[PDB]
Amino acid sequence: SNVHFGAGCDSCGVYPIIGDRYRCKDCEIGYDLCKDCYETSKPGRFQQHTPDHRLELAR
Ligand SMILES: [Zn+2]
Ligand SMILES: [Zn+2]
Repeated sequence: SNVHFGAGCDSCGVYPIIGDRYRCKDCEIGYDLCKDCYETSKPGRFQQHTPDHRLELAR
């Protein structure tokens, strides 16, 4: 299993993210989503992270 030690999902709060992790390119603090949240975010927006922000798979 792919376990992203150190990273939690800023939509649902799962920590660590297991499986795919999407990491915000624009976000300083940092902003991460799990696969389930990324394939539906949320209140998932606030702060520094706007819907204008793009995320990419963490590799
Ligand atoms: Zn999530
Ligand atoms: Zn962001």
